[PDB]
Amino acid sequence: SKETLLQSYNKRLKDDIKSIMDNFTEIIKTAKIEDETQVSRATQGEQDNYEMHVRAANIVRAGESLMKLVSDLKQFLILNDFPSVNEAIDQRNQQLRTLQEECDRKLITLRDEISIDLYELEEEYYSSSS
Amino acid sequence: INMMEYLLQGSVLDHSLESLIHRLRGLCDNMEPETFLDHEMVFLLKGQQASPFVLRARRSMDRAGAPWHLRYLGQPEMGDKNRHALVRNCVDIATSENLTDFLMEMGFRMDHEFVAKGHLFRKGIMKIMVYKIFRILVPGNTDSTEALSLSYLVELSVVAPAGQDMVSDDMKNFAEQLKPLVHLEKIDPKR
Amino acid sequence: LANERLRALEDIEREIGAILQNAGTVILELSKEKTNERLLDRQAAAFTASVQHVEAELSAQIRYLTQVATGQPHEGSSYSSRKDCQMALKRVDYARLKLSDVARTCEQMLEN
Repeated sequence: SKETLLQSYNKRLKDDIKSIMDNFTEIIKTAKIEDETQVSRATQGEQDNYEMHVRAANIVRAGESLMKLVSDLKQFLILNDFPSVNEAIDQRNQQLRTLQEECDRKLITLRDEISIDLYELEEEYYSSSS
Repeated sequence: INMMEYLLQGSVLDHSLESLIHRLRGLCDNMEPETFLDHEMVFLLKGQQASPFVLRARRSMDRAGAPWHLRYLGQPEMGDKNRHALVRNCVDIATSENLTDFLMEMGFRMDHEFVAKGHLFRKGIMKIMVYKIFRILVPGNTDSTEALSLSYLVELSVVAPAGQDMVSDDMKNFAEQLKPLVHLEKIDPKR
Repeated sequence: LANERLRALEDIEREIGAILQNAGTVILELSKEKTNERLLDRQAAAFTASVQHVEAELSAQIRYLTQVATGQPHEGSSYSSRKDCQMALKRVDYARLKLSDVARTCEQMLEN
């Protein structure tokens, strides 16, 4: 339903913000240097490098998901935000009415001028001697 | 035959009103709103019975040449046939403009006047009226008036034949399409 | 119409700004010497302010969308006015073609 879709959007937003914050905080925490005990410097360093790269990838993925959320929200607004549909419909209607009225005024003035010319031509043609 | 009126009623605070109207312009038929302005006055006949007869008379002040309107509303049916709407018996009568004078001869006396100013939409058979009730003081004058409350009233009404089910369910669905903005419900006329 | 949509465009740009502020903060932390630790604090506050107001804008817009959603397909339209405008324009075009024909017969008469 509409409620269900809006809830789902809320869930996605909360999840994305939470993920960006958590990944950044975890990267900062690993960035701490600590004294080693039973971790074998080389292994500890490679594991830390992998963790940082994976977390950065996760942050980028969360940003892409936030872009997807913004796109979905834009689609919902363009499709069913009733006020803006009403202002678009009304503006379209008023513009088309003004164009119709301009066309009809042009046609009516054309008819009157053509009618006066027709009167002159009728007098000339019917009163021709031949 | 005897036609019945199905009513759902509610109210809406005025500062949210426009959103309601915009919502209604989506859901109701492809029309501009109507902006009715009516004068309503209630006559009663103090007969022998404990219940005096009641009659409602409306003159549409805004539109010239609109016929006056009489309405008799029967007492609501206690039967649970349509459980979700006020089901009443309605007799609605278009009339000439000497009506009040005629009703003064019939034994009827006035009770109260009120202006009602608002908008009017429809959806199929349904009639949505969103109006503000204006108390008249200085009882002859129609200009000396004061708003009764801050809220507008919203009525969803269907006049149709006696019985005739699957009507109140459609009114339920159309009320539920408004349910964040308005709460429409069958409110009993008692208290 | 341009208002809420431009808000969505701004939130797009600020998501980019959030990612760039994350990247700039770890850029400054990766430096051998990072003297501008005050600027590190400024970039950190910039990052958190970006994330917070992105959350604020999107939460506000989901709330506003919750207020004006109906699940119904909006039975309004603007078709009839477009139809009448098209008929008016085709009336004008018909009159133009006929005036061309009358002017052509007048040129044939005056031409001799």
